[PDB]
Amino acid sequence: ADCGLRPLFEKKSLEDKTERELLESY
Amino acid sequence: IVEGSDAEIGMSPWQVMLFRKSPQELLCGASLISDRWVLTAAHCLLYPPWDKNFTENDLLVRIGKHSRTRYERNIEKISMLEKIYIHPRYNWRENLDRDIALMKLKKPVAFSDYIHPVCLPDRETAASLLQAGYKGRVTGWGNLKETGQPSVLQVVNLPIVERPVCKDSTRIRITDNMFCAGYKPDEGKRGDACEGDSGGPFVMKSPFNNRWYQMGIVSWGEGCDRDGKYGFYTHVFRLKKWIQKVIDQ
DNA sequence: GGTGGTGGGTTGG
Ligand SMILES: *C[C@@](*)(O)[C@H](CCCNC(N)=[NH2+])NC(=O)[C@@H]1CCCN1C(=O)[C@H](N)Cc1ccccc1
Ligand SMILES: [K+]
Ligand code: NA
Repeated sequence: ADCGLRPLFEKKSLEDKTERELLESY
Repeated sequence: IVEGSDAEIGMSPWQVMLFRKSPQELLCGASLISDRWVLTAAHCLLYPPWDKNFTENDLLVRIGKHSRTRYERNIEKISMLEKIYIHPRYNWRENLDRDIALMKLKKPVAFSDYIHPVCLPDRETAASLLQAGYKGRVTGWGNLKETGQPSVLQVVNLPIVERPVCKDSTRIRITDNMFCAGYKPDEGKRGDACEGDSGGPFVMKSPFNNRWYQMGIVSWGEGCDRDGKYGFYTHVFRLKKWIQKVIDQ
């Protein structure tokens, strides 16, 4: 319903240090 | 977490800590999957070779933590355990096959920015993301190195290794209810889960929907962050049948 | 301290 969306990353519309790193692997 | 870094606040809000009541001590990690449900590893409450038969009122659950110990006032929610569902065919004897367990809390938890659940992979996302060479996050307060006690939640990103490599990377029996992930010796990059991270989630952020998905559960390994050695996790989706069964209880 | 070592933090006195 609202899972997997961090209310201070995905929800505050923000990247962490290395979600970029994760993305680039796909 | 071995060869990792400190966490950013609420980058794993679904990160759950299994605490023991007396003596007050950490056991391992878990994952917030629902509002009243938490998912961990079975060896973390039931491993007879280590004389472990933990009951409901033997354990606490600490959600939305960051500092490993000090009670974060007005931030962490401490919950009680109502029911513990461990997989019946959990092969604890040989190779921690079906190393998985679920936890019904006394009653549900209110979410903050520090408390928020992770998604479970569907039929599609599982096949889509769980290709070897793809990266996934692992969290926990586990050992910094095998003997390693971090004051803050530790984070690592690791690629999935293909079934062949894992199969013979060890003399231990490998199944599809299990997947190995970590770094080849050559890769120059290091990383692995260590003892204490158990039950912690192998999460993958989906590119379609920016939602996070728990793909794995820190299960076992041989040592920590060793060359030719990869962290083994419980294959989540290949158990999503039993997972669904006991939530529809 | 309660729960660290500094005021708030990420959360009160
Ligand atoms: C309980 C968890 O903290 C821990 C996970 C270790 C993950 N770290 C690595 N190395 N990737 N689990 C264990 O320590 C498990 C439970 C029982 C023993 N064990 C091991 O990893 C042994 N070292 C090997 C093993 C023994 C029996 C069955 C499977 C593996
Ligand atoms: K204080
Ligand atoms: Na490794």
